[PDB]
Amino acid sequence: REIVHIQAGQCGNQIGAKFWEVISDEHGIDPTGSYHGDSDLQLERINVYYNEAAGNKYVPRAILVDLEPGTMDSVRSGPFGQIFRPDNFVFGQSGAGNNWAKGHYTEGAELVDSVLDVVRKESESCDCLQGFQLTHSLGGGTGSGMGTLLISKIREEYPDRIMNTFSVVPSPKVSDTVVEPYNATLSVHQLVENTDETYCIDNEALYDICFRTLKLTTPTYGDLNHLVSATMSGVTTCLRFPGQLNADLRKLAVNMVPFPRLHFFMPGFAPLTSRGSQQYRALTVPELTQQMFDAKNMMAACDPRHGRYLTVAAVFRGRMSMKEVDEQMLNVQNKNSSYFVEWIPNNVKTAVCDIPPRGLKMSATFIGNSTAIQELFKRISEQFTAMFRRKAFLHWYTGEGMDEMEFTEAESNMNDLVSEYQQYQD
Amino acid sequence: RECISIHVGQAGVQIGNACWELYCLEHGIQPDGHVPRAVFVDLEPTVIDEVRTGTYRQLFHPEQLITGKEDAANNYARGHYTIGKEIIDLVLDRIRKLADQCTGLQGFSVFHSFGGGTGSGFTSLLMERLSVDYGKKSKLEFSIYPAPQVSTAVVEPYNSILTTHTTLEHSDCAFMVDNEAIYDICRRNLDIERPTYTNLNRLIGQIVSSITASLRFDGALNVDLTEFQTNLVPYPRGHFPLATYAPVISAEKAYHEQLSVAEITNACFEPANQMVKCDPRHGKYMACCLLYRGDVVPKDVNAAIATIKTKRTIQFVDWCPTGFKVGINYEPPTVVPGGDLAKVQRAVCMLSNTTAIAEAWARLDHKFDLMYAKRAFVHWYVGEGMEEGEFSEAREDMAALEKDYEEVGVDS
Amino acid sequence: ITVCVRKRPISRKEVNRKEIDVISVPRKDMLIVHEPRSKVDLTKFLENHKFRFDYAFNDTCDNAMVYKYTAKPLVKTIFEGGMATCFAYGQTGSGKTHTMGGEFNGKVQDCKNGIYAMAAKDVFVTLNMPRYRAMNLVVSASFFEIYSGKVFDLLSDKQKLRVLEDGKQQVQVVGLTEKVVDGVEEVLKLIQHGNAARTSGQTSANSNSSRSHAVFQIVLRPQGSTKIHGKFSFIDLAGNEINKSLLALKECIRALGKQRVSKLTQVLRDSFIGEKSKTCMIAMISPGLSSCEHTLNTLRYADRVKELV
Repeated sequence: REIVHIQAGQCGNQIGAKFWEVISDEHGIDPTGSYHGDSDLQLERINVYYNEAAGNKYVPRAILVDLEPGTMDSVRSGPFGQIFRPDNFVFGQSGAGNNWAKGHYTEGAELVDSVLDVVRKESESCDCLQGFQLTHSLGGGTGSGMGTLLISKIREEYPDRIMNTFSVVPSPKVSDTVVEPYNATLSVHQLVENTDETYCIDNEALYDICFRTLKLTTPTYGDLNHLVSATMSGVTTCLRFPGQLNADLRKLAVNMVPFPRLHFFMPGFAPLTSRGSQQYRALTVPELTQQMFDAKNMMAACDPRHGRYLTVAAVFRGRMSMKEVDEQMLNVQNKNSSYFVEWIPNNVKTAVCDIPPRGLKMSATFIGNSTAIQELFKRISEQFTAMFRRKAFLHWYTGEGMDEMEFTEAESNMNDLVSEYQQYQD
Repeated sequence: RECISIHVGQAGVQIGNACWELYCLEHGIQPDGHVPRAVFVDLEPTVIDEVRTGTYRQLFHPEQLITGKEDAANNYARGHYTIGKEIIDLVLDRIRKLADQCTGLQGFSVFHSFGGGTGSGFTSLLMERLSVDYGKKSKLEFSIYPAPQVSTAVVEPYNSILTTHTTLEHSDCAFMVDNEAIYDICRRNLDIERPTYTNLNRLIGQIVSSITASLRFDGALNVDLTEFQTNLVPYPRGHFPLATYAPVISAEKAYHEQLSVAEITNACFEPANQMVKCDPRHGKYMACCLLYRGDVVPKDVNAAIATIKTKRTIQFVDWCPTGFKVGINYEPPTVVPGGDLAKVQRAVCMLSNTTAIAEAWARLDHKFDLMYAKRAFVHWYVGEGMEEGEFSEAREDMAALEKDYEEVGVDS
Repeated sequence: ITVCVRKRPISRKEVNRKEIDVISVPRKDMLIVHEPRSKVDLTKFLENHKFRFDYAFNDTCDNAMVYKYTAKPLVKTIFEGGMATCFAYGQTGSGKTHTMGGEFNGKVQDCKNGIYAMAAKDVFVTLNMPRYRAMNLVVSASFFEIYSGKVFDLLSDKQKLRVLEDGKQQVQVVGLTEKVVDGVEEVLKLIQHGNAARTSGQTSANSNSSRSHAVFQIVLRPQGSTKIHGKFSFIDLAGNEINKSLLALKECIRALGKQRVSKLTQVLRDSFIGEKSKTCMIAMISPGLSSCEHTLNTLRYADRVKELV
């Protein structure tokens, strides 16, 4: 099987560097080097993310889409930056304006064809394609607009292969941009109707989870990114490993989406202990479920405790008892019968790889489909209206060839999306 | 990513030399280092010459220094139409030659002095020709609008009611720094009855450094230029916020310097510290961009601001829940080696749109009428390719700027 | 809401095949299905099921006759300022295209013969009547098809159109082309044009195909009004995305009585919401024994729709 990553925008891009920083080491691939793999198993399934050309050069099969040179020229001028074949860099030296409209209708719409071109060169690579990984932020141009287009096109070209989306939904407390809800509401819209698996991460849900669950005092972006990339590795790549009970994107999809919206999840990693001290090793297993299922530790902003779950997928990856795994999951399902929805006898989807995260003994990625994420699109949707009402920075959109009915559309859509999700919380 | 700058008018050039000074000063690039990223326009050679004779002499390219040996003329008309015209092409050429060389820019920080000849008129058409050649960017013009009672030129208003109406439909965000209301700061918050123009310049030269310089510079809460206009203008009128700085303490007299955030932020809303004689006499803020720099804990802010949001006597507009764009930078400010600026390890350059200017514009409009009412120095413009139209029709213009700044506030 | 059923006669191909005619319409509103069945022992028996409709049409009935009972009564509704919809529903080859578009076993032929044309004819005549003349109405027509959630303008060379929805939730199809018509001849031209352009697969040996939803509309406009004086949407449904639309359609029509989205229901939504709106559903049935399963499916669907009545 296979997949083809997609680094839309700067963020989605910045993260690319971290997702690939990791994944590679979790596959023994040095900058341009080959497979130094401490083992021999980190190779029989690599294909999922690379391509064979030389014999020591397995190149990441991702796409780097962005209308701001400097960015990709920071990712390509640093560490692992020199492993991507230049063909991968689909830049847009234009003005990468922070407008969803500027990267979806006017500026991005041009650079698109020169992207799809490659997304096909990579898809028609070899063997059988599974789906595409998509990273980006719903709070900017090259991210929400242009990346949200990249998919609307992808999903027309292969409505068969899957589409996981890793979105950095606009954090609450403080917005790292101003129109944010504009660029956001507009991209979520496109998401709820193309990709079929979305993993929403919040820069501040991370800080928290990174400053209190990792006594880490100076959580640089690199970190946040790093933590995130840690989860997306547990998801995909991982399951493309052996296991007593293994799954793969689809299983994950076909066990997690009760209703076609596409629904968004909230990823959570397992061993998340501070370096030295904490290295408690309390990782027998009840310790991992202890972790994963708590409020804090959910990369999302919202707290599960604020709304039932529809599905859950503990994708563990480290030798354990299909008994102490299958078992724990249960008590968990009974101690919290309250929030776990009922019309699904077994919400949880236990998954079990074998080999764990390179240096760790036992981990377990969590992919939750809780109704709690209602209380986020609400947020976003609110911010919109409060500012849409006055058409705040709307001239930067319309003036870019947009529509007063376009914004209406998205909000509603994504706004209805909130509605539905409640239809199950009840 | 970048932001070109066009310093127009002797003043905009003096202030320019200043803001341009503070720059290298906090970037370790002495007299002769890299290459600027702006231009200088004036219809009076002797002034741009000062940049050609005095300090920061070789840090510029005789190409980004435009001059029209001809005549300045403290009159809009002449500077905009008649004379100023001849140069514009050439002027543009640089902001098209300098705009190309770069990599995905963001806009042009324009520096002009509202009530001048080369500053009001000229720019009027410079910004004019920009809004069309790059409508797809930011046009933040940093102005030094007419001292409330201490104006200079006899006509000033003619020149400022005219630079406002012609630029209004072309700027993105117009920053304003009142020449007089800055003196107060030099008298009351620094103590000195000897303020040379070279000082006011060091000041804006500061507040400005907080805008571009440091902001376009990495930090814990970056704020792009676009960011401004977005988080700063509620309506298309090239809305004019006001610039304010916090640690404007004297580097000699008093010394309490160590004035934790909680203090420097409160020191922004007291009207006696805002580089503008627009004392919040009633003007409800409608959006403030608190740009901090130096050692600042986000909670300190996301608290110091909270305390403010609940002072009520600071009444924010209705239709605006929260209007506080918190911009955090790292590197503390950088004071002139030995001017008169304290030199703290944290500052607050807060700018904002306040229903207050309802005043400032009013008081400046009224001026105009009085003279127009008698045509006063009208023959000076007419004879310079203008008409009863441009005046009367630019008066009506601002009229709806007195109603605009009135409607967007005072009402719920 | 009115629901009718129309049985088509067995075609020559079916007859040659010696297909048995399973359906009877003994009365104006009674339709009987003589379902063949076998017990486990394989005993043959007939389970005759009875269905009642506002109007049930026999194989003899012409399009004019069918039109008289279904669509014709709706035309006045648009002049009244309402919104009317007429749907042709049924299995593939049941006769939906024939009835709406014009007589053809290929479903494509004489426009004049079909309901779109007949309805148009009545529109011009009524507009001319004294009560209406004062109205000073202009007649416009549009024709588009919905295929896999996509809308295509049949009037403008299959041009793909975008559909947006406001917060208000009113839907608009931007780019849809409205053509001014002042004569039935005009409408016939547009029908011919649209029908030629209609979606399908390769040239089949015979017959058209209903991969899509066909919708021809007649709009009346003074200068807006309720966004136009009145509108009549005639829909040629695809053989019973398709399932979701049909499910969606049922709920919208039933909602009409009282007052899982799809493209078709989205575009049509304004036609269900208003108080002054009427709809007619015509269920097409192919009489062959082989089609018995299909027919019961069609009939049951019909029953639920009428149920709202």
